[PDB]
Amino acid sequence: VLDLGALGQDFAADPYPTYARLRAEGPAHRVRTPEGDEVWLVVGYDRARAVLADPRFSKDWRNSTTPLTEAEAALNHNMLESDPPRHTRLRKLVAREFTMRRVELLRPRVQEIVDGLVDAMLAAPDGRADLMESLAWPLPITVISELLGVPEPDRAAFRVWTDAFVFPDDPAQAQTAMAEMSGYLSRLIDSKRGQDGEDLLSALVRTSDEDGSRLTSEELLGMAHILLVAGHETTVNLIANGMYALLSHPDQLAALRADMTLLDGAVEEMLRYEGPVESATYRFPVEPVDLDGTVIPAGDTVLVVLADAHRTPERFPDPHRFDIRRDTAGHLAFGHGIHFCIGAPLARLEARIAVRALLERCPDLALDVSPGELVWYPNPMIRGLKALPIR
Ligand code: HEM
Ligand SMILES: CC[C@H]1OC(=O)[C@H](C)[C@@H](O[C@H]2O[C@@H](C)C[C@@H](N(C)C)[C@@H]2O)[C@@H](C)C[C@H](C)C(=O)/C=C/[C@H]1C
Repeated sequence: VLDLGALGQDFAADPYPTYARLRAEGPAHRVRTPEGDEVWLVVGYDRARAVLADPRFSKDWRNSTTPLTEAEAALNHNMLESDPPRHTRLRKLVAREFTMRRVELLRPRVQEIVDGLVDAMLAAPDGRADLMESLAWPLPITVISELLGVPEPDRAAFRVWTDAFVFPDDPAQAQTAMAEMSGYLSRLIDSKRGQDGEDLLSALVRTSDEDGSRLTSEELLGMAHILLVAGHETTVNLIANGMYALLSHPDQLAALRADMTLLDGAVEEMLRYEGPVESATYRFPVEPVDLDGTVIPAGDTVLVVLADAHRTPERFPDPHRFDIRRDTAGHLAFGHGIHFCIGAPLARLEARIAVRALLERCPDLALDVSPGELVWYPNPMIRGLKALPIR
């Protein structure tokens, strides 16, 4: 047992040793998260990678001996929290809207938002600004909002809720933020029906209305929620976490500026080295699972620590080395198996474009604060900074 909460900001800023110390003992460990959830952690690449796809580990709450709260039960009917055949049917509804080829068509607009964002930051008569506030946050929400059909003004709200799901001002703020969001979503869905809108939310509504067995109303709400939540802090932290590593490793920042053909690889290294998903979402085994002699009971919550698999020397030689030229093949930053991130092409698209943009423009690009003054979130599921001042 370990109370990651008790560990404090020290564990949050650098949780890797802890996960590593555990990986040296066994492949699974019962811990208590900063908020207070008692779960099992799966560490070590091979085991992490295997568990992720393993059919034995279900993502359907019906298989969790720890039941959903009321607020959460309004949102669990989504592809990420289901197993086939439901997962299969639900992902097929949006699969075509997220392929590399369809996403690429968004380049002009994505490239467009970044330029504007970067032009404003540079206007800073201080040569100093927060890259989190100026680019990392604005971009993700703007892109997804236009795609689905979430009004510009309602986007702040999501910043607040998403904040609460990761770190609530109390074990209640999370549950209340879910409720508020679940109510916003439903109302927005209502406002869309019969309006002949062309945005993706409008399409999904029509589909639900065409065949409720194809997409139930509780799945229509679940779908909307998952497409807007699953990629929010994740994409935002990929960008903040990616620029930071590069900024904290000038050797690599110089490498990319000098050779832009390293872009896609450097982003892959970012995902690897400091991806925003520290631990994958809840899995619940359908039956007892002996792992190296460690048996997790059926129905227990399990978090696969992607961060620890990404620092497993065996798989990634010299894992603590941020190297934008390293063979990343195999990283699990976007997951592994049937649940592989559907938004990966778009996320990559946004990160790749914003990264280059900054490297090109920003002449004397550098961290404008001591790493020690940086603050991270305790949550073992998401790796992200509260701020990232640059100059
Ligand atoms: C840097 C950003 C991102 C990262 C690193 C990331 C990471 C992940 C991870 C690790 C999974 C699987 C989790 C598990 O198996 O427990 C996943 C699933 C998912 N992601 Fe992403 N994601 C990112 C961006 C996005 C974006 C931009 C969207 C939407 C456009 C998105 C939508 C989803 C959805 C719908 C799922 C569930 C897929 C399924 O259950 O089959 N993601 N993502
Ligand atoms: C896909 C990887 C990221 O996970 C998420 O976006 C998860 C799914 C999301 O989790 C929960 O959000 C609640 C509002 C509903 C709940 N479910 C019980 C209905 C759903 O599982 C994040 C909000 C959770 C964490 C805090 C996060 O910010 C992102 C984590 C990534 C691993």
